[PDB]
Amino acid sequence: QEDHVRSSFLLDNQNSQNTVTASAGIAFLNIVNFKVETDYISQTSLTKDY
Amino acid sequence: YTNCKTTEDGQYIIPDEVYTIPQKESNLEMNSEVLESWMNYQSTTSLSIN
Repeated sequence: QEDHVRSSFLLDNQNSQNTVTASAGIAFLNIVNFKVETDYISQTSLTKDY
Repeated sequence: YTNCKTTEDGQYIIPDEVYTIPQKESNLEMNSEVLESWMNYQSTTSLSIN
């Protein structure tokens, strides 16, 4: 009796996260008030199995 | 829907005559414009005749 068992498993995971926050606030002596905010969040996930 | 084709993420059951590509795009646009105008004026006139 001859038995040959070969098992190969492969897994790859790549995750990229990017967060950009830009805030600008200009406040004079109770006359001019301008506040602006910009938030950008990106998340990319890639999974490969074999 | 004989074979019940499923996407890579396993979230929807697509038919066998279509193909899906993971094209993920994010677009976040916040525009906050604050225009403030203020004025105050005070006048006082006093006249005295003796």
